[PDB]
Amino acid sequence: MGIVMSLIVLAIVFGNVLVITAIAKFERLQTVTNYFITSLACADLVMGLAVVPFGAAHILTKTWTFGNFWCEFWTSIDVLCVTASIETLCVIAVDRYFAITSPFKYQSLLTKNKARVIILMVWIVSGLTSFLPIQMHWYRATHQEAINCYAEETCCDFFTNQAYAIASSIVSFYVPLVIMVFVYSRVFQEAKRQLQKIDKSEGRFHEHKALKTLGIIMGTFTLCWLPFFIVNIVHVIQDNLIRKEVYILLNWIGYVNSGFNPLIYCRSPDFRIAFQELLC
Amino acid sequence: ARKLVEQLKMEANIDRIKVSKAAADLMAYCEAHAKEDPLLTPVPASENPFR
Amino acid sequence: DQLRQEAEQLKNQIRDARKACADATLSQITNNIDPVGRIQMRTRRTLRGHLAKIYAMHWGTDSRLLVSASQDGKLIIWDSYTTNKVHAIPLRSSWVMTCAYAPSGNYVACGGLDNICSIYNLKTVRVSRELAGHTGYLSCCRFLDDNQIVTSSGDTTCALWDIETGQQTTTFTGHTGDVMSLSLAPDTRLFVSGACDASAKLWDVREGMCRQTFTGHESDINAICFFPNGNAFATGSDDATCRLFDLRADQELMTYSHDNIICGITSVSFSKSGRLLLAGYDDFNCNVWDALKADRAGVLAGHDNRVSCLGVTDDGMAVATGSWDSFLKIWN
Amino acid sequence: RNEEKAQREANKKIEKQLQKDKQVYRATHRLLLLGAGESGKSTIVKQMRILGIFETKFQVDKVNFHMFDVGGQRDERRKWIQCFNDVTAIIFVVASSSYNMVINRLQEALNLFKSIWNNRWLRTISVILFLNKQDLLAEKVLAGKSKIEDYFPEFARYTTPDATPEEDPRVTRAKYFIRDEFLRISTASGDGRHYCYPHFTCAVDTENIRRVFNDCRDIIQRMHLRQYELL
Ligand SMILES: Nc1nc2c(ncn2[C@@H]2O[C@H](COP(=O)(O)OP(=O)(O)OP(=O)(O)O)[C@@H](O)[C@H]2O)c(=O)[nH]1
Ligand SMILES: CN[C@@H]1CCc2c(ccc(O)c2O)[C@H]1O
Repeated sequence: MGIVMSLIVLAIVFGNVLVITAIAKFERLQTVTNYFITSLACADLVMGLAVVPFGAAHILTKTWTFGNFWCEFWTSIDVLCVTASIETLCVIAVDRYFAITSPFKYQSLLTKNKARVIILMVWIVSGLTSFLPIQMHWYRATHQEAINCYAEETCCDFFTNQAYAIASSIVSFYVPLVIMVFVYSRVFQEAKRQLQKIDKSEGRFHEHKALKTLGIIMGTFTLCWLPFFIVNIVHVIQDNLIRKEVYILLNWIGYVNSGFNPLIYCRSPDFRIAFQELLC
Repeated sequence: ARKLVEQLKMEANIDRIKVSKAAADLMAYCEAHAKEDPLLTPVPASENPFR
Repeated sequence: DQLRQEAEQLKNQIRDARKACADATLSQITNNIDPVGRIQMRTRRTLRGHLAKIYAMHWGTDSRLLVSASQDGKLIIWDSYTTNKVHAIPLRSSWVMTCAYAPSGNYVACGGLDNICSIYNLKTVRVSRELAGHTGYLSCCRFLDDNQIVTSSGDTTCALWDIETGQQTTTFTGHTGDVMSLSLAPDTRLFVSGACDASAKLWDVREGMCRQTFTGHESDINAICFFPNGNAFATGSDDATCRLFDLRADQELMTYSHDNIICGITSVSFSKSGRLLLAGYDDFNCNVWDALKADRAGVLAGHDNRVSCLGVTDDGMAVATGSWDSFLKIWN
Repeated sequence: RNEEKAQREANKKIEKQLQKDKQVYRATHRLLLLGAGESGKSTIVKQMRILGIFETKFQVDKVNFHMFDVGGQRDERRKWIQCFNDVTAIIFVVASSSYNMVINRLQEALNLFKSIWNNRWLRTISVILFLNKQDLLAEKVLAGKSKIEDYFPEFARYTTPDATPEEDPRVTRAKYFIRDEFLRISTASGDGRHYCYPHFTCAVDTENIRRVFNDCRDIIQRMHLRQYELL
């Protein structure tokens, strides 16, 4: 599995690095929309460069060879990156909703200054739920196995109580899901209305595209991050119901989503020209 | 009407020299003034004002 | 009538005389000259602040300041050395297609779709005079002197103006298509003009009569530059070609074209020594030619839209380009 | 010394003014009014407004529109049209009752529209079409000496197309044939970037400004939808 994990790490790093350098190098890609894209790319790069290799080493050697402080820092970084990699998608969806639904007032509403505030607020909210309740010992569990793991300085699993498990899941995944669903439903309705108007107007002379695009965009995210955020509550509500191996497998399936964002949000022809200009 | 004919007649009678002489003069001027072209000959960066 | 048949004769006589005078081509004479070699230039400055695409610019006589015009209705006078603005003049009309900088550095003129040539007083910034009389959009204007200016408009005429009284002095007629550009001789005694009928003419500023006519091209002419020697000029048309005409020989000399380009040409300029010919194209880049060899020597890429302006400093230290991407670049 | 500081202060003031003006420039919408002679272009402008250049600015629902009328230059060749490649839409006004009059006016209008549509610099610009004089046409059709078939042979094998009168079948047939004449040219030339729009107007009409508002909104919405690969 080491070859597979190394390939996963390389795929995660390469695409995000290429996207960031293509956005930064050129001037025609400096759009208010691209700030969210580069924020997401930075989050994915930090994830794939910080949390994936240490997790791979831990799952291979089956023994944490560092101290407790580094383990807590690793867990905090994991939670921070996971939380910050989804609110950016929610912000992108909201921006597209504003752009399509109200075409006349879009230009005034998002101005570059307004965007650097939204990104900072998103990052602050992401960091306020990862570092604060983990550097402090609020999330620590109570069963004897938890204390045995906490005392030991050579191994550390993830044990959490009910309150933190529910709250972090709600903040990270469940809240930014209904907003995206509503936004994309409204966008699909608008696209269908425009298509019907065109067909009624000039159909005697001359919906798969919207369905395909929305299906890809929603399905990849839902399939990647849905089961883990259900078993997260399941294993806490019911004891001895979810095995550790299944939990780790689902969590690692969640990690792979960070390597697909360039393949979905960077299919524009301008990005293709930018990628052809350098390293080709 | 006759304005075009008059203009053509006016421009018909002019002195015309051989093209070889004109080409030689152009080449001679280009060769003579070839030492004062910063774009053609890159000047040292010490005296470059834009760099 | 009979005269029209009669007229063609004179054309046959002129063609026969020009063919007889052609002893040898320029390429044959200029064959042992060592090539200049590959020439590479890099961007040194970038100027930002225009909200829309740029049509025109003109260097200062001191090779330090320059003026620019855009479609947002605003003239900006930059300081190329310290890359900071100096002036920002609003305009009554937002459609302008030309601008000029006076040799004395005291006035700046502009015009556009509105048939008015406005003149601004920099060292007093308020409108000084407004010249009217053209029935078509202006295309170019060059300060012949601090008191008189010459303009070319879209009604197939070029006129000489008097700034003090605001009245036309001399009117030049004879063209058929819309006049698009002009350039003055170093002594300001003659000027040329290129219209949309594929013909460039030589004008006399004092007498006010056309002296010669050149019809080598086959499409509309978009730009004209004048050789530093004062006895030649180069033109650029929509057929992706450039041609080097001559005055004393009264015929063209050489053509600059390649089979890999099918776009148009928007601006043409020379160098201080005249060895290099610079032309802007519609391929979002610029090209450098060799005047005496018709061999490409380099390409200036870096613009995200078509290049519409081009100019070289009086002392020939740098070349400036403008594009529809609302950006001005300085190449050394 | 202090000259650099003075230039920096001047540059800061100029940059502040430019930043202030950028929002105003971005807020407004620009339109171009293009049409042939005797169409009725001068009337439309006034009715709507009352509610060698001529710029009319009207505001609807706190949105700024700025329309131009370039009537100073009158020539078949149009070398100045490259300047209007960044406008929101082009308004085309044509007299629909001009078919019977030589210097044919309707054929010249069709040729002008075909030339405009296929222009290289106007490959992503939509056209709003105003078919003017909708009552002179009805008067001519109803018991008229001239017939459309004599000047337009294709009218002999034409059918009424979803048509909603208001009317006699003859006037509806004539109107829809004239509209389809323009609609055919538009469908063939381009794929997606631009779409022509037709309308029926007359002298007693006050909803033209609302029509322009709705058409501009549709144009911007369709552009945004196509940009994100949804249409
Ligand atoms: N019945 C009727 N008459 C109209 C209508 N529109 C214009 N007209 C008449 O036709 C003439 C149109 O001319 P103007 O609108 O003044 O100017 P114009 O001829 O459109 O200008 P160009 O078309 O650019 O030459 C006017 O004198 C109007 O009386 C209409 O909708 N109904
Ligand atoms: C061990 N990995 C952690 C464990 C729990 C957790 C994650 C991510 C977001 C959350 O809100 C969580 O509660 C996972 O990345």
